[PDB]
Amino acid sequence: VGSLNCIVAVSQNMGIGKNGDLPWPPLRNEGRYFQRMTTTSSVEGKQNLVIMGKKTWFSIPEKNRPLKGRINLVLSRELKEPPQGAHFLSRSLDDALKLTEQPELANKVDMVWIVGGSSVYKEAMNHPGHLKLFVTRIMQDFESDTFFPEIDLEKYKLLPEYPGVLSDVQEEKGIKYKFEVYEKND
Ligand SMILES: NC(=O)C1=CN([C@@H]2O[C@H](COP(=O)(O)OP(=O)(O)OC[C@H]3O[C@@H](n4cnc5c(N)ncnc54)[C@H](OP(=O)(O)O)[C@@H]3O)[C@@H](O)[C@H]2O)C=CC1
Ligand SMILES: COc1ccc(OC)c(CN(C)c2cnc3nc(N)nc(N)c3c2)c1
Repeated sequence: VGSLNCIVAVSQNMGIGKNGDLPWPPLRNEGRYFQRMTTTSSVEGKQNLVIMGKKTWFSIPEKNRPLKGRINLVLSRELKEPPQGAHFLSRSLDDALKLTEQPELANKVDMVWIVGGSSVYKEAMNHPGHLKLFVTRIMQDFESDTFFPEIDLEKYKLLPEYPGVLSDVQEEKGIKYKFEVYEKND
């Protein structure tokens, strides 16, 4: 089991969602990026595991469920078994990393990506150890009902560049966004 990473797209108001949907109109290349990063494994015969809260799971269009080519795990304390389409269910983030360490998954998983929600990100981010945050800054304000937790710059360092991550401002549907990579080790 390799790397623990968080991936999120956030608006200037730090918004991540609205009535279980993204706060901005769909961005085709931001989405290809999201798919590219979470799907690519840096080891042969290995696949990445994607961890998400129950609401995040339900917010993905059903035809896109489960996320293909990745092991999908849902986080819930109320669910008795994994939702239709999902592979695993854990009652906590710690319980989910533990399972990574079971001979079950131990030989099959490379990277572990946290893809949502606020609740899940906030605990990953407080988790001790090595962690990277792949943040897409959507350079405008969007009405939102769910937000990304504040990033502690005394703990997270913005990287100057990262292989396979564009460093300049992109634009889609008249919306400007840029990709950022933050790293921590505590
Ligand atoms: N812009 C982006 O990058 C992303 C945007 N989104 C959007 O954000 C919203 C989804 O948001 P969010 O509300 O934060 O909800 P979650 O996706 O994180 O779901 C909340 C539920 O998930 C389970 N859960 C969540 N965290 C934990 C934990 N740490 N341990 C155990 N169970 C946990 C619980 O289920 P229980 O009650 O069942 O125990 C909890 O009620 C939608 O708006 C979605 O579209 C989502 C992901 C990324
Ligand atoms: C799998 O295709 C989709 C299609 C529509 C979706 O929102 C409805 C989703 C939801 N959803 C999981 C999603 C979409 N874009 C994202 N971008 C970044 N940078 N980080 C994320 N964590 C993220 C997550 C996934």
